[PDB]
Parts: sequence; C-alpha cells; structure tokens
Amino acid sequence: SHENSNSATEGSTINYTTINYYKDSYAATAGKQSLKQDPDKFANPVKDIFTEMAAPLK
Amino acid sequence: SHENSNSATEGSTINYTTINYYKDSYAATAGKQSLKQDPDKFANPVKDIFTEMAAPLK
Amino acid sequence: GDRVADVIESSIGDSVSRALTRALPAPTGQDTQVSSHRLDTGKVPALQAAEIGASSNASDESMIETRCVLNSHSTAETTLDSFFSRAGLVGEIDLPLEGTTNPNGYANWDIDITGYAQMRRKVELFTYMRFDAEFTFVACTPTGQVVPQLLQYMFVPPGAPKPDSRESLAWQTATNPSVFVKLSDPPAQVSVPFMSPASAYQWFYDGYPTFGEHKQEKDLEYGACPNNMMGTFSVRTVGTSKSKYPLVIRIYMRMKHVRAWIPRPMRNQNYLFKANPNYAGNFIKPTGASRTAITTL
Amino acid sequence: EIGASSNASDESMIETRCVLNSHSTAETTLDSFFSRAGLVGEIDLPLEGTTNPNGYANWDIDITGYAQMRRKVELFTYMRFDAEFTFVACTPTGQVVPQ
Amino acid sequence: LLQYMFVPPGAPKPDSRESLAWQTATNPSVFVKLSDPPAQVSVPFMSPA
Amino acid sequence: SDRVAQLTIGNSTITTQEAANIIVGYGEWPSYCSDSDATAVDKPTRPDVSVNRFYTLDTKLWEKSSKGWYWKFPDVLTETGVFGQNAQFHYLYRSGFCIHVQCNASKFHQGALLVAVLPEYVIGSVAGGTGTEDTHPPYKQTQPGADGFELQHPYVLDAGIPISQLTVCPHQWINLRTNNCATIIVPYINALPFDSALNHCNFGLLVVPISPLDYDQGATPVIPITITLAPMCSEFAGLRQAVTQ
Amino acid sequence: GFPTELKPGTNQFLTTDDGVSAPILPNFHPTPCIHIPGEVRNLLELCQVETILEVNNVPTNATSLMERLRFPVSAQAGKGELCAVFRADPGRSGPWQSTLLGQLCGYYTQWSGSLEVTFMFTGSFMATGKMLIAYTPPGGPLPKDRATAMLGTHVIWDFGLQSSVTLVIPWISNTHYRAHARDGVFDYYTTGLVSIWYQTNYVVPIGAPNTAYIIALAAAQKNFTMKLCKDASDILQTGTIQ
Amino acid sequence: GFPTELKPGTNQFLTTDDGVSAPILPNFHPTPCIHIPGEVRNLLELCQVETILEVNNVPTNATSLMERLRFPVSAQAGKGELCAVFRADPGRSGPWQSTLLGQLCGYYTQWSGSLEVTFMFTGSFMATGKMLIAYTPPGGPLPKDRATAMLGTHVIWDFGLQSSVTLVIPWISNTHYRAHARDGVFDYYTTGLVSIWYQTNYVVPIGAPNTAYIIALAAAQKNFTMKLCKDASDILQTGTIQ
Amino acid sequence: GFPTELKPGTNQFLTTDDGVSAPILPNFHPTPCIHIPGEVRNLLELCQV
Amino acid sequence: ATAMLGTHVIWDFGLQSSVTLVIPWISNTHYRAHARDGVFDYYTTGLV
Ligand SMILES: CCCCCCCCCCCCC/C=C/[C@H](O)[C@H](N)CO
Ligand SMILES: CCCCCCCCCCCCC/C=C/[C@H](O)[C@H](N)CO
Repeated sequence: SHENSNSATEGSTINYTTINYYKDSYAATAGKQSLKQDPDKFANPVKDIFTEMAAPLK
Repeated sequence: SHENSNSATEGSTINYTTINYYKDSYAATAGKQSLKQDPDKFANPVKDIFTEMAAPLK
Repeated sequence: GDRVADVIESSIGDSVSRALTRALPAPTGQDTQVSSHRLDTGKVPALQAAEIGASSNASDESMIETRCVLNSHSTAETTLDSFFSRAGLVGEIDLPLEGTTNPNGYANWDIDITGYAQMRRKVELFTYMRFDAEFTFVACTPTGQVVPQLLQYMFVPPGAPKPDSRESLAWQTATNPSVFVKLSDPPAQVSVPFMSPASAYQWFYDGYPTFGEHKQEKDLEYGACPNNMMGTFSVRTVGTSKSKYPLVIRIYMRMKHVRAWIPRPMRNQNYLFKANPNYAGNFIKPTGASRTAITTL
Repeated sequence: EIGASSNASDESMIETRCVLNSHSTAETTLDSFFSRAGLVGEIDLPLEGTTNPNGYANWDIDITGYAQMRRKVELFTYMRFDAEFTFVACTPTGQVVPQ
Repeated sequence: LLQYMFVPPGAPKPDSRESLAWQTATNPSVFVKLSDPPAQVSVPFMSPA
Repeated sequence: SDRVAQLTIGNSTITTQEAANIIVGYGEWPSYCSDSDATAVDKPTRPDVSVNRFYTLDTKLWEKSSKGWYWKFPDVLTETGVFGQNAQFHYLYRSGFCIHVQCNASKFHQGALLVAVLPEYVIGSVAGGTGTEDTHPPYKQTQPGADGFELQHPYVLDAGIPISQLTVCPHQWINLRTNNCATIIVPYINALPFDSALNHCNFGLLVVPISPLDYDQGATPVIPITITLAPMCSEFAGLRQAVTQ
Repeated sequence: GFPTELKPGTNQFLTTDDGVSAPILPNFHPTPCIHIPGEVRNLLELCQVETILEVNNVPTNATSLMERLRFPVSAQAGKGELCAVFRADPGRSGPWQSTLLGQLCGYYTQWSGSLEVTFMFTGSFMATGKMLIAYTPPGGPLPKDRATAMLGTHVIWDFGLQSSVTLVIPWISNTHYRAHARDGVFDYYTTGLVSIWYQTNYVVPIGAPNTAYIIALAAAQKNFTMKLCKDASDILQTGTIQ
Repeated sequence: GFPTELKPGTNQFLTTDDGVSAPILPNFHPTPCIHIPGEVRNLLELCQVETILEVNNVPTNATSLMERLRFPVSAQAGKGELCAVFRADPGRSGPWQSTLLGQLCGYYTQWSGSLEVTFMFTGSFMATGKMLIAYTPPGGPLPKDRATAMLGTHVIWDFGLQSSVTLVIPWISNTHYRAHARDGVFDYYTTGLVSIWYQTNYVVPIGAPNTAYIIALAAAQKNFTMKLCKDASDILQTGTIQ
Repeated sequence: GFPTELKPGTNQFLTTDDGVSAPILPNFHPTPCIHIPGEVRNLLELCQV
Repeated sequence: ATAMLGTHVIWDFGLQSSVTLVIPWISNTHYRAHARDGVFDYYTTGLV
C-alpha cells in the first residue's frame, strides 16, 4: 500500500483508520479520530495552577 | 478491522458472525445468533424447585 | 466506620442479581429417550399443580412408553433476529399534486411503527425491545409507474427544526443526514442505530411524561413515551416548482440485532389508534373461532 | 475573576454515589461534527433569464452563502480539512432529464 | 414497479391489490421494476417430507 | 414442607398454612442498582426496614358475579407510610416487590383466581364502543390508587389483550380447594435504572376470577380478597420538596 | 476499473434479504444496556409456557366471553359420557388460538414436537371423581363412546390434593413436520382428537356445589420446534389506524 | 467479468455516508502545517468553558440588551425572598442559549452529564451578605418559598474575598440521556429548576452602592457527553445571503 | 467507492448460468433427510438398465 | 390500614391452630417502671 502522504492530517501524533482506493491520501474516508481531549488548555490556562480544594486567591 | 463498537448487542456474552463494510457496527448484517435458551426462567420460575417425578405440593 | 452488627452484617449494597436459572445451549430439539412400563406407588409424574404458576415438567417418557428418537430439528429460525429481521410496511407517505393532505410537495412523517397491524402485533409481543433498524423507501406514482423525479429524505431528530415548506431553510441539511435518490434508482436503504435515551424501546408506557394535572386538554399525554419519539421523517420533491408527477412513498422497516424483554399477551382485538391500546368496546370479539357445541367438532 | 473555569467536582459539593460512566465521547469530535454534507452553493442555468442565459455559470467557491454551513464552520477561526463535493442537478420541477 | 410475495401454506392469501396481506411484515417480498434485470431468489427445500 | 410458609421482612411477618410455593418474577430476586447501571450521581437513600415491610392496603369482596380487579405499582403505596413519604420527597425510584394475595374459604367453597403481574399494564378505553372516538382513561382509572379498579371487560383486560395468554407473566392460581394465598416476588422491571414513583407505574397486578365462586346457600357468603405487599431493596434519589401527585 | 458483470437479481428489494446499509449517524454510540429481567432469546421459551386453552369456545356474546376459558363438570349417570372434545392442532382455527403457543405457531408454517395439556380442577375440596382423557392419533374418527376412546393414548385423572393432571400429546406423525391443517385436502396433516370422558362420576357430598369447572392449560414440550416462518393468519386491522 | 449483484441502496446520495471520492488533483501535496496554538480536538473541550448565562433575559430593546448578562441584588427585608429562577436545560430555549455550552448542545439531541453554574458577585468590597442557591430535581414545581426550596440540592453562598461560588447541578435523571425538552409531552425530560434566595440579606455600609449585580457563568462538568448530532434549531438567515 | 467497470454480459438472464441468489428464508433449516433406497447419482446408472 | 403500619403478623387458620405474636422490646429506656394513668403513662409499652 504505497500511496502519497498528502492527507490534511499527515505528520500528526494520532493514528486514523481509513479506507482508500487511490494513490492520494486525501481521497480516503474520514475514519476514526483519537479520543484525546485537553479541556484544561481552554478551561484553566493559568500560569500558576491552583489546587481544586484550596483557595484560588491567596 | 478497526470499527466502532456501537452495535445494539455489544457487551454481550454471545458471539455473532456479521458482514460489515462501514466503521459503525450497527450497519452490519443481522448474522447468526447463539442458540441458547432458558425455558425454565418463564416456565418454572419457582423459589424452591421441585422434582419432576415427585409431588409438587408436599 | 462500621461497628454495629446490623451494619457490618447488612446485605445492603449487594448489587448481584441472584438468578435461579442460567441459559443453556439448545441448537436442536430435545431427544426422546427410551421408556418402559412403570408401575410404582408414591411417586407420580402425571399429577402436577398448575396452582403454583409453573408449567408442568412432565415429559413423554414419564407418561407413555416411548422409543429413542434423535431429534435433529434446528431451533434457529425461531430466534429473535430470525423472527423479526424481515422488512415490513411501517409508514406510507402521500405526495399528491392537488389535495388537502400534502399539496405543498412535502410531508413530515412522525416515526412510529404502530400504524400497521402486521408490524404492530409482532413488535407488541414484547414490552421492551432493543434493536437496530434498516429502512427502505419504495416510491412510485399511484399507478405503480416510475418517473424521473428526484427526492430528498431527511432524518429530523427530536428538537431539530421541522421543515414547513418545500423551499424551507431546514432543507440545507448541513447537520441532518439526508438521502437524495431518484425513483428510477433502486429504493433507498439506510441503517438506523438504537437512538432511544432508554436502554430499550418500550411499546407500552404505563405512565405520564410530565407532572401536573392531567385534564381533558392534557389527556393525550397518557401512553406517549418520549423515549420512543425518535424524530420526524421529512420528504420533499427536490425543486422550486411543483412536481410533474404524483407520488406515494412506502417505508419498510427491518429490525436487526434485536433484543427483547418481558413478553406479554399478543393482541386479539382490532387496532384503532397509533400509540394507543384502545379497542372497540361494543365489538369485542373472541380470540379464536367458535363452534356450536363442546361435545362435537 | 482569574479567567479559568471552576474546577469544583460533584464529589466536592454533594454526597455522590459511584457511577461508572461508559458514555462515549466519539460523536462530538471534529470529524464527527463536521463530516456531514450540507448545501454550500446553488447554480441556476435557466433557458430564458438575465442571470445565466448563456448556458454556463461561474460559481466562486465559498461556503459562506448558507447559514447552516456558515454557523458551523465559523465557530473556529482556523480550519484545515479536505473536501468532498457532490453535485445534485435537476430541473426546477425536480425532474431528471438526459442532459 | 411490481411486488412478488411468497405466501407459505396457511398464510393469508391476498384478495385485492390493496389487501392488508401486502404489508408483508412476515412474508418475504421482492420489489423490482420491469426496467431492472429479472428478479432472482433462492428457495430452500421446504417440504415437510 | 411446601404448603406452610412464613414471609418476614422489616417489622412485619406474614404466615400461611395452605401456600402453593413462591414465584420469583422472571427468576430474578430484587437487588440494588449496580454502579455500572446507575446514572444519577447523587448518593441514593436506602431506608431499609422503614419501607421494606408488608403493607395491607385494602380488602375486596369476591362475589359470584365479580369481573376482576387490578392495582398499579407503586401507585398503591405512593400515599402509604414512610414508603409513600420517601416516594413523594424523592424524584427517582427503584425497588422490587413481594405481593401476597390472601383469599381464604372453606372446603365446601369453589372458585379459581388468576393472580398475575403484568409490567407496563397500559389501560385502554372502550373508544366509545364502536371505536370511532379517541378517548383516554381518566386519572382515577389509569392511577386507581390503593382501591384498585374493577375490570370492565376482563376477557381483554380492558387493554385488547386476551387473559388466556396472561399466564406468560409471573402468576399464581388461588384455587380455593387447595390454596388460599398467592405469593409473587417481582424485581424492578423497567428500561431505566431509576424512574419516577408518581408518574410511571412499573407494573400492574391483576386478580381475575377465571372460575366463578360458588357455594350452597347457608355457607359464609362474604369471601374477601386482601392484598398484602412489601417493597424489596427500595432505593430513592433526587430529594426535593414533597409532591402529592 | 475492475471488470464486473451484473448478474440477474440486481436492483431488487428483497424484504428478507440480510444485507449491509449505510449508517445515517457516523460515530454514534447507542445508550448502554442496563440489565432488564425476563429477556427472551428464543420463541421456544414462550412456546413452553402454559396458557389457558379455550376448550369451551361455544359462546360469542360479550357478556359471556369469559366462560370460554373453562368448561363444567357435574354429577352424572355413571355411563362414561363425553365431556369435551377438541382438536390437537395448535395453529389451526379453534381452541388452540387462545394459547400463546397457538398464536406463535400461527406465524410458522411447520411445527414438530409433542404438546402438553394440563387441566386444572376448580371444584370444591370435598368433591371427588375420576375422568378419562384420551388422545386419538390421526386417522380415527371421533370416538362414539368411552370403550372406543380408551384404545388410544389416554390418562386416568383422579381428583385429589393435586388439583391438576398433565396429558402429554406425543409426537405421532408420518412426516418430520406438520403443515398447517384445515378443511379440505390439507386435513392430511391432522394431529388427532382429544376427548374427555367421565371415568366413574363426579361425586359430591351434601352441602357442596353440584357443578364444578375445569380449566385447561396448553403448552409445548421441550422437543417442540417450528419452521418456515410465515405471515400472520389474522390481520388485526380493518381500515387505516388513525 | 466478476459476477456482482446490486443490492438496494445504490445510486443514492447519503449526506452522512463516509465514502471514497476520486481526487481531482493527483500527486498534490498540501501546504505543510505549522504549529498554531489553541487547537481543539473535541467539542467537549468547548463545552467545559464558562460562558455568561443570560439569567436576567427579560429585556428586549437594543439600548438595554446589555443588561441581560447580569441580574441585580440589593438590601432586602430579610424574609428569604426570591431573587432569580431559571431552568437547568442547556439546549432548551431560555437563559442557556447565551452559553457556548447551550449553543453546542443545540446541535445534539441527547446530552448526559452534570452541569456547573458559577455566580460572580460584582458588588463593592464593603458589601457583604449570604445567598442560598437551590437546585430542584425534576418533578417538583417552582418552590413557593425558601423553606420549600432548601429541601433540594442547594449551596450557601457567603460574600467575601472569594467573589464567586460554584453551584454544581448533579446529573439526576431516570434515563441515561435527556432528549431536548420543550413545552408539551416532551417536558418529560426536564432537568429541574435553579432558584436563588436571599439567605440573610444584602448588608452594605453608609457610602457604598445599595444595588449590586451578579454575573452567572455556566459550563459543563467532565462527565458531560452528547449524542445524536442533529440540525441546528436556529437558522441565522432570512433570505438569500447576497 | 471501489472503482469497477461493467463488462459486456451484464443484466442478462442465462438459464444455464450457475450463480448465487438471495435466500428468501434466512436461518431456515430444511427437513432432515432419512434414508430412501434406490438413489440415483448419475444418469449412466439408468442408461445401463 | 393505620394498624398495619406498626409491627404486625398475619395469622392463617389451619392445621397449626395457634400463632405467636412477639412483642419486641422497643423502649427509649433500658427499663420500664410500672405505667398507669397520669404522668406515669410515660412508660407505656403500646397497644396490641
Ligand atoms: C432515514 C431516517 C429514518 C430514521 C428511523 C428511526 C427509527 C427508530 C426506530 C424506533 C422508532 C420508534 C417506533 C415506535 C415506538 C413506540 O411504539 C411509539 N412511539 C409509541 O408512542
Ligand atoms: C470540483 C472542484 C471543486 C473545488 C472545491 C474547492 C473548495 C476548497 C475548500 C475551501 C473553499 C473556501 C471556503 C470559503 C473561505 C472563506 O470563508 C471565504 N473565502 C471568505 O472570503
């Protein structure tokens, strides 16, 4: 299975499972993404992280 | 064969043989069920089971 | 912690469901073993007690002199998937040119399989059913003729905007799944998963969906299960002008991966309303046929 | 005030039981949310008209012409994706013709 | 567009083009058009003997 | 060894000397909700002995022309004791049941009662007789309370389902010649781990005399039928102010 | 450009065909299944549950539809008179339509296996008696008297503490399966007749009812199987379900 | 000449079908991806970010659309009066439509998980007071008074150096998922009511404002999930976008 | 989306063609075969009588 | 209906002529002084 490495998500740390019949990887199916989330990178993007149970402002 | 585990009968003690061409397991064929039966669980659901040849009421 | 005996020895929290029975494989019908004449006292298989509520367990060998028969009759065809995985009519959509029902070239069909007795009697045998669905849409003119018309079938989940016209903005289907087929093409066929919020569809819901007084105006809410409202089916003729041909669309449903719970008595009266066990009070007919006398056939 | 979402959990506020949550988060992913075909452009080829009476039409590729698609795509500032375009053609009456 | 229905012995025989038996909720049915290739199905050995 | 039995739970004890064994609904004892099946996050309350006890709710008189009666669960206990108080104060509900129907007569009386438990027993209307009227049963008929309700057409169970097939559900027979009591143990039967104890009725209990009561004139003409029942492994969740209906 | 050649059978819609269909909702995971009691796995489980057999299916009026469930016995002249007869066909029109076994066998063309019928006596405790229940294999007409009826498979029922007795209808057929029998040429698959005769009498003392009723429950044995799933014989629908 | 038979479902265009399509530009390599901050991977990341909850969504005129974001508190008579109420349904029409969580849940039919609501006090530093915030599980009507409201899940909020408090709305439902609730029979999936009552009073000294405003921020916990992706309830378009 | 190209001979019905057909009755098991004497296996057996 | 809410037993007449009702020791104090009319009814045991 020697095809072109020209999909929109090439060079990523995540693995997809796709079905393709052409030499161009962007023609493949959407497949399955990895279920990795980083909620904190929006929800709690503070420099000095503070403990849940403690006082946020000290 | 890495597909989604989203069929209606996932997480069961029984094994099916299905044909599928999509990543979603609920698109697969009906396949073959296991020929397990529990007739007694309706027919004789008594607490203290009684012998066939003996007297039901003693 | 726990220091009192009534707490230490308490069975509270034991979440294991003690099951007196366990499923055993039975690929074929049970074999019949050799039996001989049996003349003994005290022990009696023939006399039973249906009083207990358990089916009599007397076998052929314990009643009459039987031979040895190796039963190889398979029990595969009586399984749930074998019994239910056969497509049958569940809904019909009419798209007339001039009419009072759907003269706008579109029609919204609330998804429900209780509209046809053939399917309803089968599905209503069990209280709870969990299954996948496979829907096939056969469209044709009232004369059975196929015409070069392009249609759009939209799945509208509960809460999604219901289209109100053939050119409504809801038809942009940017999120809803849609199927575009022509009548000349083979009937459209898609697979629908188990979408109920509950762990299984329930055909009978002995309760009300919301609190409050259930007066006359708020009386149709009895027997309606929101956990079975899987959404609306929207179909339209893809175009800005009126379609040249009248269309009637028949929707066939075929369950698969079926699981069922809580068998109930099969219906024996004519159906009257969708999602309603109402029966003709004055026209209650017996389950089976009748005969003139009990002593004659 | 800090600008971070509160991290208080259920256990730290009320007396909770032990629930093994097996609800999958697969359908909220980017591909699951976006990989559904939707209308993005419409081309009209009339016989007699003022828009395209010449039998051809040039459609500048842009997905901002329909709010259904635009509201979804506009949720993020930057998007990188492949595209799959399907062209459904029919007469204004919905009839298919040998063209 | 035609409908071919297999009616096993004992099943209700349809009496009209709009009869309720055509709902085919249990009977196997084939829906084909004359423009399509002829419908072709495989039938097992169904005799009691 | 099978005709005499004693059921004790909570602070109540029920005895019987002419029992006919015990039916466990669908071969499954009542049990608490497992942590892999629970969906609510709040810790449920398990009052135990204060609610898991035998409640004697009402007494119905069996007559030679009786049609039958049915009760809805846990409607019968929504307004009874600490169990009713908990069901009113808590949104969620989960419990099993142990239904003991008492109907005692003499050796010269005859008749047979069919005591069955039908989950999600939805009551339908007669649809105005002909069937052209889209009626719905009133609140007093869909939720009869502790008084139960007398069936109008027991052959179809007022729901278009023949009673001849009712025995597929967990059931016992009270045939006055042999036994005077029927014991059915019913686990929680629902598609949800918890449900509202007021809006939703998990199952309905049916007591229909299949063989009419008979006796020669002079014998005791009052043959009462008394329903006694005890919730098993009751749980409650979602506490708020009390709600009466 | 893989060369394929379409063979006859394309473009058709076979309702019983087991095929793959495009999933409308990708990556959709259904609601997890909690444990619900009373799961069925095979219709044979339902076919083995006793249900009331409408042996006395003479009445038709609504006010007396309830007496179709049971048939009466009473003190007799002690000459072995006939009490009730009924055919043993489960999927045939008649008494067996009231049973869940018969209703399910209405969905299957061919059935094979021995059936079981249990009669529950609902008389007074002081009333005794003996009844003969005889099953006549196919080919023999309705027995004219008890002496003729005894020649087939039969059981002697003694009233006592054990209220009910079980009559096993053995699987006696020339063919491995029986197609659904009815009037005409298809009566070739008849199962036979079951007749109930007074063995001695219905004896009752002074002060107890003179007439007692018997409740018949019908079910199938563990060797019962069904084949050739078919459409239902009855369509519970007159017009459009509004 | 490989024999194939077309099965029903051919020639159709399913919008959600995941299939392969012919690439227009062979051997085309897209522009390499540089690192861009703030990449999202799951919409649950956005559903866990606090956004302003329009609890006080009474106004409609343009000049005062801004006061829908916050609702006022002031010195009271100390009888536990009611300050504000709002339903806990995120995808239902009402206050939750102003939140990103509600906007996203508008795209999904079924949601499951506990929600979290944080109220930010914007009063003067010298103004103190206590407020009771109570969540009423489904089935109970709007509480008539604080004594009735306290019986449900509730939190006591003390004004101090920590301006805001977090009220966790626990996942309390009979079903594993909630369909989108609305007026009619679909109110069966209601989540309940959240009511804010004055615990003691709003106490303020001489020289500080007598009325203070509270800003409510709503978000979802880490067990929040969504299912059955659906079409948007609002179409932000009147005619053709010119 | 597997690319296939139909070759001449499609849509035809060849009576002697040995192909696969959709089974009308899924999971149907035919009646077991008892032993019957005089089974033929080749018409040459009849041609030698 | 009110009486069933306390400790109770269901007695079935049969071959066993008699039934035993156990009055459990339910008291706030370790002992009960002799109860009578007046202020000393504080030590009442209850009603059967
Ligand atoms: C192309 C999209 C088609 C979507 C098909 C969704 C079908 C879902 C299967 C179950 C549908 C509910 C069937 C009826 C349930 C109950 O009997 C009624 N709601 C009674 O109220
Ligand atoms: C058959 C050939 C079809 C070629 C399809 C090319 C589509 C490329 C995908 C992205 C297209 C741009 C979408 C719109 C982007 C911005 O919102 C607008 N340009 C705003 O100026």
